[PDB]
Amino acid sequence: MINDSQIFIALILSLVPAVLALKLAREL
Amino acid sequence: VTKFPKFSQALAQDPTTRRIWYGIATAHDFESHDNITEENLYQRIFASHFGHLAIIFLWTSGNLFHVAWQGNFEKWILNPTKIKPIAHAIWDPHFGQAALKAFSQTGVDYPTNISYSGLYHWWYTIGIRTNNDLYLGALFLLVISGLFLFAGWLHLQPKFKPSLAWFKNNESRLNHHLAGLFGVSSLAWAGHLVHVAIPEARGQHVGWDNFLSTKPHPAGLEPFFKGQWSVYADGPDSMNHVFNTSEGAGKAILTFLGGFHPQTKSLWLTDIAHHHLAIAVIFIIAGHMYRTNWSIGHSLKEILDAHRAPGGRLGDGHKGLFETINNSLHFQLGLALASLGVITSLVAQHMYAMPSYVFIANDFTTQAALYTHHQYIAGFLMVGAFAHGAIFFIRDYNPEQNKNNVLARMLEHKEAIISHLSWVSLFLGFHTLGIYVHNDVVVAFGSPEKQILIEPVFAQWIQAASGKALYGFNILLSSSDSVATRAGESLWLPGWLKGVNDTNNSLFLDIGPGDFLVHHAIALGLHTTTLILVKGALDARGSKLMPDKKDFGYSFPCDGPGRGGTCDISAWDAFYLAMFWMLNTLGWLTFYWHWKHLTLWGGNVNQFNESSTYLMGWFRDYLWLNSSPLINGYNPYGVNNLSVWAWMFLFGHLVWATGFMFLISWRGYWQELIETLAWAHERTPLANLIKWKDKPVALSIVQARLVGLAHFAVGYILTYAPFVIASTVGKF
Amino acid sequence: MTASYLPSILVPIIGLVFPFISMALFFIYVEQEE
Amino acid sequence: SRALPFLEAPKKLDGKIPGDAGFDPLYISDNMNLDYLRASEIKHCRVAMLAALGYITQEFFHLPGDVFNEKHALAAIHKVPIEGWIQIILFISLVEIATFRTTFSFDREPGDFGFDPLGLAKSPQLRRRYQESEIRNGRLAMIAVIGFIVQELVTGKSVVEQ
Amino acid sequence: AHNVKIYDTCIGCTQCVRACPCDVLEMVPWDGCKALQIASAPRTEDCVGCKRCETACPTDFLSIRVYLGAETSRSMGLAY
Amino acid sequence: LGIFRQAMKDFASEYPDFVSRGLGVTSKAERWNGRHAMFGLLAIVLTGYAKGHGWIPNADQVLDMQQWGTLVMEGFNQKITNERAIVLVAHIHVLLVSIAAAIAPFSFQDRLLLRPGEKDEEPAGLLPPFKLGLTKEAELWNGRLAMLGVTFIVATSIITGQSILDVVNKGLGNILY
Amino acid sequence: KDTFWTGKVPPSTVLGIGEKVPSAAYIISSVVCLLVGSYCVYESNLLSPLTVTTINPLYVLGSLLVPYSWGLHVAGWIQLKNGK
Ligand code: CLA
Ligand code: CLA
Ligand code: CLA
Ligand code: CLA
Ligand SMILES: CC1=C(/C=C/C(C)=C/C=C/C(C)=C/C=C/C=C(C)/C=C/C=C(C)/C=C/C2=C(C)C[C@@H](O)CC2(C)C)C(C)(C)C[C@H](O)C1
Ligand SMILES: CC1=C(/C=C/C(C)=C/C=C/C(C)=C/C=C/C=C(C)/C=C/C=C(C)/C=C/C2=C(C)C[C@@H](O)CC2(C)C)C(C)(C)C[C@H](O)C1
Ligand SMILES: CC1=C(/C=C/C(C)=C/C=C/C(C)=C/C=C/C=C(C)/C=C/C=C(C)/C=C/C2=C(C)CCCC2(C)C)C(C)(C)CCC1
Ligand SMILES: CC1=C(/C=C/C(C)=C/C=C/C(C)=C/C=C/C=C(C)/C=C/C=C(C)/C=C/C2=C(C)CCCC2(C)C)C(C)(C)CCC1
Ligand code: SF4
Ligand code: SF4
Repeated sequence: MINDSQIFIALILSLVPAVLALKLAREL
Repeated sequence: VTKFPKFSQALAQDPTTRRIWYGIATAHDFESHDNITEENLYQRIFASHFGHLAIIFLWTSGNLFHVAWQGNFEKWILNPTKIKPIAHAIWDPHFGQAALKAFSQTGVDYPTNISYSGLYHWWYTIGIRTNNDLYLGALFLLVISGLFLFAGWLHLQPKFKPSLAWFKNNESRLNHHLAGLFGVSSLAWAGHLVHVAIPEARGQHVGWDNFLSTKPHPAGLEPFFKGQWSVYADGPDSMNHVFNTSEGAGKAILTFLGGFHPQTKSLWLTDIAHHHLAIAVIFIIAGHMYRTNWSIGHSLKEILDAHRAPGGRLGDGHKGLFETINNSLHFQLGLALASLGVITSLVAQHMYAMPSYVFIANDFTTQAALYTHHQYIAGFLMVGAFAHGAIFFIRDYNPEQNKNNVLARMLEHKEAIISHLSWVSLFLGFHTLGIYVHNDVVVAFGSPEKQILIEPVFAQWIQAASGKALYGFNILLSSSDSVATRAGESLWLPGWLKGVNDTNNSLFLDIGPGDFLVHHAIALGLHTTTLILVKGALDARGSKLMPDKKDFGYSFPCDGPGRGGTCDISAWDAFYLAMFWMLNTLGWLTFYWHWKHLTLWGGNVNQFNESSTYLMGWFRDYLWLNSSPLINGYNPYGVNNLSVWAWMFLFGHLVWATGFMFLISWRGYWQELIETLAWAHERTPLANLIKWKDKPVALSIVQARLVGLAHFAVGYILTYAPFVIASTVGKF
Repeated sequence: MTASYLPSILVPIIGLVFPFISMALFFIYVEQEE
Repeated sequence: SRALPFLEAPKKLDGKIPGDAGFDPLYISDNMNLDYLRASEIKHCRVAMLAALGYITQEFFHLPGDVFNEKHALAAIHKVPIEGWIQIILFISLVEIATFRTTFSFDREPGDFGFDPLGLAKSPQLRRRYQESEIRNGRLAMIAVIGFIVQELVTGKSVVEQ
Repeated sequence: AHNVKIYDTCIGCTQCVRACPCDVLEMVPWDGCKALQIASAPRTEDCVGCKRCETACPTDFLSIRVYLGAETSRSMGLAY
Repeated sequence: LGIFRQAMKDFASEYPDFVSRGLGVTSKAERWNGRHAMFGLLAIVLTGYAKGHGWIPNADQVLDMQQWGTLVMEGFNQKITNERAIVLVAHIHVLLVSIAAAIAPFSFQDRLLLRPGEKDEEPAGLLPPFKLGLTKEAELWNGRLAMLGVTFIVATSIITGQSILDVVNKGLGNILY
Repeated sequence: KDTFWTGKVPPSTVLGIGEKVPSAAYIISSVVCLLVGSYCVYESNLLSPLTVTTINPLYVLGSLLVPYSWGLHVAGWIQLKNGK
């Protein structure tokens, strides 16, 4: 059911926690 | 000096490999770090908490995403008791073709792992029906993860760092956590159930697209504002309701039926909605107790200072405790862990007996996995609670400021406490082991009629009080004439009594002499684990052998071979010893749960009833008998889907046994061996071009105990998990 | 490009590249004298 | 305080800053970073005002083509091309990333990103009048647009029709 | 380095000094006891933390105490 | 420039070790990534042409697991095509050149990382100096433009749902195929 | 306020808003609350079983007077022994 488009949207969105995790990690 | 770890100059100056190990092992012990202030401590903890919440939400996101993408949720909901739910796809280039085939037997055309987490059952119950539902869920929780991550970062920025006073505002935090975090969350969940889960269960689609226009009940909120609340109970789902369809469906949104939906073998959704609404009210009321900004309400300090029994048996009572607790994060963490440990066990006990998720009572492997998972977690939490209790006594306890209060008086009679725990442990041990051995010898010589078999009549009486008719005790809910029976007869009792008196569920299992002996075994385990942990905490500050122990801290190797020898004298060592006992106790109770269910599900309760009263019965009929499917996961003739569990089973044995190396052989042996290796490296041509930066040394005395315990514990879990899973899959 | 390609691209990176970069970075970090 | 003339205002709210009517009965300002709260209020003001203007206009007037001919504002979302929305999102994104530093620096003044193209606030006294009125129109627009949206959800009619 | 402390219950018996394999300790004049001497720890940079000194000490509780601390090549007893 | 200059300083403060070796928000990385993007767009164009003109033999044929082993397998019991395997092999050639160039550079060539105490090149700004020929300027001009091109072409494909090759082919006016 | 106390009797200030209330007020109100509360419980649950259509809000509210009466009699004793 779930499209390639939907999987790419998820991967792109997963960059937001990735970047923020990097920021939190550094700040700690 | 080598910079890492930046938080400890003492470690940073160490020229050996110990620097790296100890750097890793003390990274989260913020209080111990160089130049820590009380304010910085609380701020760093708060940010770390945000990080942890994000990880939980990413984990949940991943579960949703993998099932949406690679699972068979849409196929599974059409035949939940027959189809196996898929966890995720396998991609492993080490696989041969025969293993690819063995793992590709779940309907779909690619290798997969079957899920035993019960997620499909949960998600189906709460109204999820499509992969798009799951996918949007996954997307949502990605965003929540990021939000918490951002809040973590934000609250470390100068103008957003909270003050120490904010962190010690106990009354406000309690008001908000009770009324908001618990109360409103519970109310919102009742909202979900009424608006979405219950309609979806009756075949009606309700989603973000139509939920504003779709009333949960035809009457709307008219009856609510007119106080005609009984309208919402009229017309429950019939006993012939087919879940996820309108056939036999009701209109009621709130009920008190009791017992189980006949088809799904799970608690009624309308009961669950009403449960959550009722506790939400209680929690919201409870969260108006404490005084914040408007003078009404209680001070926690004022309550504590006043609670002294006037007869003087509790001394000064709770005076001083407010300050003690408010200034100790270890006290608070110990309270949190203990309380959560109890609750996690309660979850394990209540979810097997009173399942809430549709068809989960039929998924035997999932039921077994979930019980074992939560009881092991609870075990760890309980040990941690006591570990932090000991740490509190060393680091945070001030005798002067606690003089003659209930906490100080515990220390005043610590020998009485410890010696009585010793007695009760010995008493249980000698007699429980003794009866089991009596039974083994007498059965071995061919006379099972000579066994000592005690009926658990007190537990049977408690079952009868809740309405179990089997025993003929004629007490309370099991008597027709009782005021207890009369009072509930028009509400939950019909539904409840049906479930209780049904023999084909786990709601109050039949119990006999086998159940008696293993309950005393469990009691032995609880008391002895507690003995070790309590002795740890109460002797943490000092003993006759080491009167100044508090000056050495929570964890230290020993105090040398003088005064007779002092190995394992620290409070940390009590934690280490208690872990073996916790694992033992959890072994006994999970073996019990699993065997009791294997024989129930298999329709041979007699096997359990007869074999469980002597220890060879457990060894033979439980361990040896049920190992067969597992150890044949692979063999000379080929592989099946249990191959992975077979391999993991052996992995668990290997890891466990490797632990024995660290636990039995101690440091000095290894340090001498490593010296000869340092010699060889420096004297070998070519090789001696290459030079270490960190001098190699054997692990520390405490490090060996910890590494040994880690291997022992990991091996314990990785042995039992495949057995409990493959045993059940293999049988059913 | 399709989604069924993703495991064959990603699993080698998460398993054979990400860990060894992480190990290398941690190794450099812990040996810095500063 | 002024807005609640029987209560006293919190300590932070002295009556100097623009938008100060001493209206904080919960005393949120005592715990919360006020500088950031002001920036957050001004941001919500500016978004709401554009949104309020947008709501009433795109009922009447329309961009060429059938896609942009939907009188109902909430119905227009699904009709408009996705690629159109991506460009608006990317635009808003770029603005927010550009402005991020200033927002968390607290050097400049809340809402101040040095945007006065035409040079309307030349005098400091005029700036003060404009700054108060920005918040006043913004606060009004914030209620109104929530009024508009809720009304559409309830009735199913564009602001003018209803 | 390890911390070594001598407390005022010392009876100046010299047994800790004699026990020490790294020459950390010595006897110095004192008025506080009949032996007219007390143990001293002037060279704790050479202390390996073996605790032979504490084993030797006759007083109850101990008059000499070793608190294990920051490790060095010396304290770890390395010949490499 | 004030926005960009500040952003560079912020990144340098956060990551001193990386920025000192020319990694991250640097002129070093800008240029190197420009070079790869320029080569990259040629490779995409050559791929579109090679596919169109039938240079790759048995393009749609799937590889055998017996010959090539388990790595031919994809996620959902799909096998890798010859075309995809071949394009991968083409990249492996230049990846190995890259590794050689990075670790064992020519004495004269531009190196990947900055030297122990080398400063970065001064940022070009919004528009670099327009110097025609084989110049650092012209390289930075074409590098920036290429990387913009890759960003656009990729972004276009996901938004519109067309293939990168289709977007590129239509962008050139159906010349490649 | 420090609420710590010694001996056999707490000092009235533990009663909070009710610290000035006389002993007789507490003692009489405690008896009334216990009897009314007991009656509500009886009428609701014991005189015929409780049904979905026979839940009286007053009896539910009235049942809270039973735990309340406990508090009232403790406060009454506290005031009695303090002289109030
Ligand atoms: C909310 C829960 C919670 C929190 C916030 C804390 C917080 C803390 N604990 Mg407590 N603790 C907890 C639960 C918690 N604990 C539980 C449940 C237990 C019982 C197990 C304990 C038992 C405990 C002890 C005995 C001690 C602490 C200590 C501490 C302090 C930090 C120690 C450290 O740096 O860790 C770093 C931890 C490690 C480096 C260990 C690595 C993780 C383990 C070994 C698992 C390894 C699993 C393995 C990788 C899996 C293999 C997979 C296989 C397939 C290959 C910190 C204040 C210590 C302290 O210093 O206080 C004075 C201390 O001595 N805790
Ligand atoms: C099978 C393994 C085993 C057994 C039987 C024991 C038994 C005991 N442990 Mg131990 N323990 C174990 C493993 C075991 N432990 C492991 C692996 C660890 C981790 C290091 C520990 C760590 C530990 C701690 C930290 C503590 C215990 C304590 C105890 C006592 C608990 C109370 C009790 O049951 O009394 C009943 C006694 C028994 C069951 C012992 C056996 C009795 C035998 C069968 C009698 C035989 C007599 C017969 C005539 C034969 C004579 C032989 C002949 C050669 C003379 C008990 C003596 C606790 C304790 O001492 O509490 C008071 C305690 O604090 N244990
Ligand atoms: C299963 C339990 C277990 C295991 C695996 C070990 C392993 C070892 N012991 Mg130990 N020992 C044990 C129990 C165990 N012991 C117990 C219970 C005691 C207490 C009596 C001891 C007491 C003891 C002493 C006193 C001595 C040993 C020594 C040894 C080493 C022997 C040399 C050797 O074989 O190297 C080869 C290693 C192995 C065969 C281990 C397994 C290797 C695996 C299968 C292959 C590698 C896998 C791969 C690389 C993993 C990569 C994964 C990763 C990238 C994620 C070896 C490391 C001796 C020693 O150090 O010799 C020099 C030594 O003097 N042991
Ligand atoms: C033998 C048991 C016992 C005894 C003799 C005492 C004695 C005392 N308590 Mg303690 N208490 C106890 C157990 C006990 N307590 C227990 C188990 C708890 C719960 C953990 C408490 C919680 C508690 C609190 C919070 C306070 C006391 C206080 C006191 C002192 C004053 C009592 C008073 O003011 O009554 C008069 C009380 C009333 C007239 C109120 C009636 C009781 C409540 C409201 C009934 C519950 C109703 C319902 C659930 C809530 C309303 C719902 C809805 C209408 C909104 C007195 C020394 C007070 C104190 O220490 O002063 C500093 C105080 O503030 N107690
Ligand atoms: C093609 C391909 C290949 C080539 C690959 C190649 C290297 C791909 C390169 C793509 C580039 C790098 C994209 C770069 C796009 C960069 C974006 C567009 C930057 C946005 C920055 C914003 C604008 C900053 C916001 C700022 C923020 C953060 C902070 C504030 O200070 C404000 C500002 C200051 C604005 C091969 C070689 C592998 C072969 C294959 O066969 C085909
Ligand atoms: C309206 C516009 C848009 C973008 C406009 C558009 C899409 C811009 C994109 C331009 C293009 C596609 C890249 C063109 C640059 C590619 C060139 C420069 C490649 C050179 C290759 C080298 C130099 C030769 C290779 C070599 C050859 C000789 C042969 C090989 O053997 C060796 C090497 C050494 C590799 C927006 C919407 C994003 C907004 C913006 O605001 C403005
Ligand atoms: C650009 C683009 C793209 C791309 C994509 C990609 C490439 C993706 C990737 C992705 C990824 C690659 C992702 C990742 C993620 C990750 C994460 C999300 C993580 C997280 C983490 C965390 C959360 C952590 C935390 C922590 C720790 C653990 C430690 C310390 C502390 C802390 C807390 C910080 C495409 C082509 C589509 C197109 C469009 C555009
Ligand atoms: C050392 C220490 C610590 C810790 C501790 C701990 C860890 C503890 C635990 C504990 C615990 C873990 C406990 C538990 C308990 C429980 C209980 C107490 C219960 C109860 C119950 C009941 C009361 C019941 C009732 C009922 C009902 C309701 C109904 C049915 C019937 C019955 C009867 C059952 C701390 C931190 C404090 C600090 C200091 C020191
Ligand atoms: S611990 Fe050992 S080396 Fe140190 S002073 Fe005592 S005897 Fe000497
Ligand atoms: S052994 Fe003890 S008593 Fe004797 S000299 Fe040393 S410290 Fe003093």
